[PDB]
Amino acid sequence: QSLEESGGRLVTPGTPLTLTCTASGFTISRHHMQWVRQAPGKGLEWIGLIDSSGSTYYANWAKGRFTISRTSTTVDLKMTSLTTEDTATYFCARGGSMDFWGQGTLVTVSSTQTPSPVSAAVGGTVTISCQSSQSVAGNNFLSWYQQKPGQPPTQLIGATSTLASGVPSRFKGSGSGTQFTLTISDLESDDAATYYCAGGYSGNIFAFGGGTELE
Amino acid sequence: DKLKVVATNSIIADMTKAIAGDKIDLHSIVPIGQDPHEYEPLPEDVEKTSNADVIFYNGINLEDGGQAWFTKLVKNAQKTKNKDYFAVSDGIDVIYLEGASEKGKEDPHAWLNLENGIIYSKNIAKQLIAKDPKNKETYEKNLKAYVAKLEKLDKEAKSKFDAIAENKKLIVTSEGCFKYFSKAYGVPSAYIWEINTEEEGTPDQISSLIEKLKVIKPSALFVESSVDRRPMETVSKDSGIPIYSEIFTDSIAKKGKPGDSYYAMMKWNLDKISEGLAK
Ligand SMILES: [Zn+2]
Repeated sequence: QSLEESGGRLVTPGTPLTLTCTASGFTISRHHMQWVRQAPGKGLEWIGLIDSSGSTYYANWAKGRFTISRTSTTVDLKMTSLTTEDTATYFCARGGSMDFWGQGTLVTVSSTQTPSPVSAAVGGTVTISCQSSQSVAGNNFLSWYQQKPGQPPTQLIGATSTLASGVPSRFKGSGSGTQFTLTISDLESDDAATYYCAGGYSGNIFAFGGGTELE
Repeated sequence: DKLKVVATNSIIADMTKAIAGDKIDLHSIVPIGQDPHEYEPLPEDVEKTSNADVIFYNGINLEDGGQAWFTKLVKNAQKTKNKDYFAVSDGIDVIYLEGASEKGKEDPHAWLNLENGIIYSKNIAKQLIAKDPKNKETYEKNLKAYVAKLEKLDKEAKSKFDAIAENKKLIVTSEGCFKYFSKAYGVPSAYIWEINTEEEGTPDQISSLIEKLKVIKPSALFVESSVDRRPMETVSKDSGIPIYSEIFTDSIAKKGKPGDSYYAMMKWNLDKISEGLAK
């Protein structure tokens, strides 16, 4: 029912740090858990996942500098050596589709999929957020997320066309293989958000596209 | 080119290994120890499913529900029933979930009756032979040996528990997964929750089983490899009946451990459950 990250703080380069995602209202032993970071202003970046059985997968840039472990109630992200480029907010997200996310913990360090557009805008009509992937995903492991500023991402569409609980059919997802499309009809004032996209690939690797802000 | 096979859980996958041997490319979706009712497939599982020449799933309300993972998998992968994916439970006398909560839904734990495991294996080899007729020779000789190995164990389970008094023949597990075992082997069973889809280990569920034990007190309780042991441990502490042994229901054991195959898990279950219910 709730995820809460902790452990983030401001550190010097080279400082190791461990983050903790604590579950409240359910157990973690039967859910996949992902760690996702988002630098200030920059977009969502996938780090890795711990599979419910215990297998670990990481992005190719991790270089073994980020390690994920799990217990019955917490998921750990052991960062061994932080750089200034690791300055970001660190989220945990549950499940293969990242259904629900924690509020995020802030880590400051101090002294692939491309969405064609960066922005789009209408008043009460229809906008299109499109997606091009370098390689095929499983042909259908694409998901769309809405992120209002200062808030965790909310998942809209998993499996490329399947709505999540409580998302209107107003949000329509289409596509297959490498090209996917999020179409938002009957635009509302609180549709203003940066819509991200997450694909899953062979080898259990996930990747977010850049942002697509909406007006 | 090797036949590409996808099984949904380690039980089905182990049954396929026993028949196909080294002649196939096998992928098991639900990993050892995880619950096969509510396991969420990973991208590698979606990928290997879409490229599968044959997929084997249990059916009968283990993973093939309306909003269940396998139905979403084969729908999103655009696979056709009885052409790409096959229910290995086809042909068994179904037992349904008694609980008024699970209205009308079927009980999936058919493999706990060894004769159904033979039906599972016959359905696996049937499709392996149809799609890879090159190795019909090896599939049939391995099936024939597997069926015989299971029949001997079945004849054993029919009289394994004859020495125990009827007032002590109660197999108590966390999940109500022993219905096909109870029907086949004449040993009633009790549970905390009926199926893993329900909430697992509520105070009412625990207290109901506590009262059930006062009437029929078995010498031993049991706990599954694929469930959190804390519910059954509360029942054990409160009732004073120790859990005699870990048992295997919805998953085999990890490679190397006792019961790391379907046959071994059944022999293990027969051995430990007969041992515990005695004293
Ligand atoms: Zn079960």
